[PDB]
Amino acid sequence: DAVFGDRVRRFQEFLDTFTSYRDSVRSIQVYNSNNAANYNDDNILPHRIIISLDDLREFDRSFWSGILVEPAYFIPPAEKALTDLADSMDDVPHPNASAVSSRHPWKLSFKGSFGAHALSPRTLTAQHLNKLVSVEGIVTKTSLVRPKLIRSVHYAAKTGRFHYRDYTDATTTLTTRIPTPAIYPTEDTEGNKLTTEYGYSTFIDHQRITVQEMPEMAPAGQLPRSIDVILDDDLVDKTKPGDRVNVVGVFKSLGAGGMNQSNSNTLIGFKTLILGNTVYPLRQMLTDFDIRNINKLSKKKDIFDILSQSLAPSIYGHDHIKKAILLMLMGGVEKNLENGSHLRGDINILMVGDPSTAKSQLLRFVLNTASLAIATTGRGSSGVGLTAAVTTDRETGERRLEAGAMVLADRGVVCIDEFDKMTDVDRVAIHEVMEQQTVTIAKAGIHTTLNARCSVIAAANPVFGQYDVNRDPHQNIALPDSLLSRFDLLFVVTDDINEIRDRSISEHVLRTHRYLPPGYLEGEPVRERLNLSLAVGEDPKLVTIPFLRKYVQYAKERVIPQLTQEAINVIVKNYTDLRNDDNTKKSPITARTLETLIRLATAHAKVRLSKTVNKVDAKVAANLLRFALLGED
Amino acid sequence: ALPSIQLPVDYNNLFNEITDFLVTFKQDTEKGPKYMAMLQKVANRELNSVIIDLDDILQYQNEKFLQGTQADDLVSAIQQNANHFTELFCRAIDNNMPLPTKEIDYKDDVLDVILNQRRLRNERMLFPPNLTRRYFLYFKPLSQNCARRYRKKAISSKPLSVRQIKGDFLGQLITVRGIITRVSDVKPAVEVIAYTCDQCGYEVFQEVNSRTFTPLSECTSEECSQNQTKGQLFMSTRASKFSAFQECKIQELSQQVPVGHIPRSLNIHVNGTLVRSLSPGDIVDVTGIFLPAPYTGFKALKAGLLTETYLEAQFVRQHKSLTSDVEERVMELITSGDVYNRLAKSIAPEIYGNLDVKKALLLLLVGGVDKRVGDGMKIRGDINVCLMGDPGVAKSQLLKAICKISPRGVYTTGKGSSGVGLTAAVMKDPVTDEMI
Ligand SMILES: Nc1ncnc2c1ncn2[C@@H]1O[C@H](COP(=O)(O)OP(=O)(O)OP(=O)(O)O)[C@@H](O)[C@H]1O
Ligand SMILES: Nc1ncnc2c1ncn2[C@@H]1O[C@H](COP(=O)(O)OP(=O)(O)OP(=O)(O)O)[C@@H](O)[C@H]1O
Ligand SMILES: [Mg+2]
Ligand SMILES: [Mg+2]
Ligand SMILES: [Zn+2]
Repeated sequence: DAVFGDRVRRFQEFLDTFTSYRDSVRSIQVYNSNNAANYNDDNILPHRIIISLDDLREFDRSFWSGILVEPAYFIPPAEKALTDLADSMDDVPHPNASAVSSRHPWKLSFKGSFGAHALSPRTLTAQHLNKLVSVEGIVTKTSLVRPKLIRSVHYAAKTGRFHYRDYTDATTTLTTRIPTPAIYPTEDTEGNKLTTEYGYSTFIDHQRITVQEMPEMAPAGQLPRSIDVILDDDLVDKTKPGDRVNVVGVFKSLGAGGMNQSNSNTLIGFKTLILGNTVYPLRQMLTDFDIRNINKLSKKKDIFDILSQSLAPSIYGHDHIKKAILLMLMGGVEKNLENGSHLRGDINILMVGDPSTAKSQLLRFVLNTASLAIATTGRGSSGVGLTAAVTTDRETGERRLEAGAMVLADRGVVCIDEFDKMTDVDRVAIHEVMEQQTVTIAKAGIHTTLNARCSVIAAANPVFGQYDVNRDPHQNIALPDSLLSRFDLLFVVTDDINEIRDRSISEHVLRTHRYLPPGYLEGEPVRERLNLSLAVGEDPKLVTIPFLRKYVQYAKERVIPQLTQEAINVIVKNYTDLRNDDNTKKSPITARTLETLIRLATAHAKVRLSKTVNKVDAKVAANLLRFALLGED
Repeated sequence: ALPSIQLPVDYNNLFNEITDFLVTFKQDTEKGPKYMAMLQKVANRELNSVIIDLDDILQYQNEKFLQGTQADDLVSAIQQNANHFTELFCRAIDNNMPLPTKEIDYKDDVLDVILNQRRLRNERMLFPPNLTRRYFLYFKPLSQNCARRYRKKAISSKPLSVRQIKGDFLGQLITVRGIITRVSDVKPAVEVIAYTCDQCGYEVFQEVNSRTFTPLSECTSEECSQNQTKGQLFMSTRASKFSAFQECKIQELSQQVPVGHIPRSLNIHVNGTLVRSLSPGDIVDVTGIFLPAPYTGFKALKAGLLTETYLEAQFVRQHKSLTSDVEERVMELITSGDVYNRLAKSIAPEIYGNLDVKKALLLLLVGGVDKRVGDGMKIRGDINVCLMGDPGVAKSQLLKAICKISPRGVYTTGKGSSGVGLTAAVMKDPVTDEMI
């Protein structure tokens, strides 16, 4: 009534006080308008802006406090004012055939500092209901996208006029209203037959996601907790399972909560939900300074050595394995070939070695430094847990598929630990993914082929406790030959007792164990708790890790080298020399070694930020594979 | 009650323009109207389907623009809403149906006998028109070539995917590209139901416009108005009109799925002569109307305002013998010479070597004599070829390649799936839960 109009006036004043929002409205409007005029087209921007809570805090403390504390009485007044401003801006007429019926009202999004309203799915209780909150977590489950009716239009014969009926739901609006039965009117007020006219009605896409707490922040002895978020309109399909997200929305109650005709019970409570306003991913955009630095650092001669050594500075030695990991990070170029085939561009590495040889501390580093990485353990995994699982969608009722570890890491890496301890029934599935890079599901009436293009790095142990040099290589490794053929580089690492090596490595380890984080006193235990302050503002030389991430991203997305003849000449001579020799290698040499040389050469070419494969790339690939197969170093 | 809104579209002028377009339209390139020719063809019990082209409608609009008189952009009205224009066009066809010009040929048509028997008793001593109809009306999507010829852009024929189908496209005419995975059998769906009434008046007709209905079972004729309890209605199948119905599922192609996601699926309903146009395993481009399903019955309450959806199909565009031509192809290949070596060599030209293996695969491709000896003896002509050898010798390209040559072939692999010996007699098919 009066309060609604007063708040509309307040927000209207706020809008012309700061001119940025008015300019963004015009930019979106002109973009959408002149896009439709391009008949010879080469797509549509949604009606949603992002305002900062901070600026509103200086403008009007009362309105900011109302939005943060009582959103359900201050957001709808703001949306009407934004719609009015947007309607005022659009001077050009749009006599469209059916856009007159559906207005697509403008909505709002928020950013800035939330103070005490930044929480997690665990610290959210009944004290935060009907409040604007932001929750950080990991997406686990998503529902199928369905259309929902918002307004129905009917045509009346013998009169020629139209009649519309509006529908509302608890999840649709922020205010509780009288419910609607969602049944189309059939009789006019005068009794004339009504015909439903699809194409003038309004439907909106609806989705439900589940956000779980980060497992690293959970208390001792407790399992992580999860919450449900509802997305609508233009927020649909902006998240996938496994993603790390931050969702800003209104925490809301729903239902009757067992205080009704049903029997009295202590086990019945209310249901809680979040109507998300905004979603933020917790792709690093690069400026011209960063790109210029990358191009300047590319021209240095010893760039490969620096890049490889920058990996895991807390590991002493293992230079060649660290080079192989870097070559994994910058994968090869995939070739699509006739007969529906593709040559894989991924590099797969296996490490077999003695106990306590820093095999498992490199997989953990790859988990952190890479863009996408999935961790797996041999004994705690199953075949149905790696490829896909048949489940049900509670909200709609169909039967669907849920992704597994391999398919969730498409265009990523999978790090498997204790690979030899995996059961045989489990080990067949990974075989297919390593060969075809596709999963075939033919269960419960769901016949589908799923794409899985991932790089595999694995660590295992020999049959006995330690590697034996007096026995043949195949006796030492329990893995079958078919599985072993699918790895590009097999590294056998051994711990040998030598006084100088021990003196150096012990010094390095003792130096590492004496590190104090900044801002901590001696003897002060590390407080890895953050004190519930999740965030302050809601949205020889070595190189730093973020710079390496930028370098890897830029190389993967900007250069695609092509093979040359003079590199092929080196590759063929290396292959012919390696094949025809009496040296006893730890792995047999076959016709698939040539493809490994090609892939390593392509990766080294990408490292140099060049569009051609040179002779030096072939030499580096040859040296790496000679070290891997022979140990001639 | 129900508020009222003003919309630009008026159906009276649209109906006038449809009537004008049916009569006036001529193919500019038989002479005369294009569609009154095929209507006369229909009237002779020969054509079972009527297909309208929106390119032709644009041609009529362009003719009117040449005259300069205003039009109602019928092509845009069809695209924005198409469930009502089907009935409008059906009425327009019914109004201007030509007379049977030749070969009336009434032989044993049960509906014809019923209708003819009605005339004598009705005249000596108003039914739903759809009962007398036989033709089926389908629309044809726009063409980019004609569009680019007259600009105006195009939306109905753009090859969208299952995933790009949002809720804003409901009630429009669109096209979807995908692969057909499942197709069901053809079953009859009722359109007009006729009830016979204990020699009370005569049979009554009701139309059905949903997937679910209720029987009448009460005779309301003037002679049946007498008060005595007399009995309910019984359905008569012969005087009722049925239709062929089929449902299929289309799935998104692997190329169009983004990384980390699972492909979606869409449902297609086809009625009429268009039935059986799609088979499993075909990559097609299907045009139709995208409509909301009612989702009623059980589990409707939990959804509340959530609906299913489906596509009423109207057009199909599949992307991809003894004759003198093949009689001459074999002669040409004979004159080519070196048939043995060339046939063996061209098999998988990527792989270099193993030429004797390629000779043997040719002999496996052809089959030996299968002679049925008397007294029960039989001799096999099929070929059993096993290829052993060390790993990494091109073992498993050679095989796959041979599968391409012969259409009747299956590539079966290890214990990942059980298909070699899966001659099972139990099949828990979800559709009906009976063994196959
Ligand atoms: N070269 C090294 N530099 C630094 N630390 C090392 C090195 N080698 C081993 N370590 C230390 O040894 C410990 C165990 O290493 P890690 O868990 O990686 O071994 P592993 O090869 O996975 O062993 P396992 O065979 O028992 O599974 C860690 O504390 C790690 O820091
Ligand atoms: N004669 C040949 N001509 C061309 N390529 C060959 C030849 N022999 C082997 N190859 C190579 O071998 C590969 C094809 O066979 P592949 O090693 O993939 O499977 P396979 O022989 O069935 O072995 P596995 O036991 O590993 O499955 C390709 O890399 C191909 O280039
Ligand atoms: Mg370990
Ligand atoms: Mg093989
Ligand atoms: Zn009767």
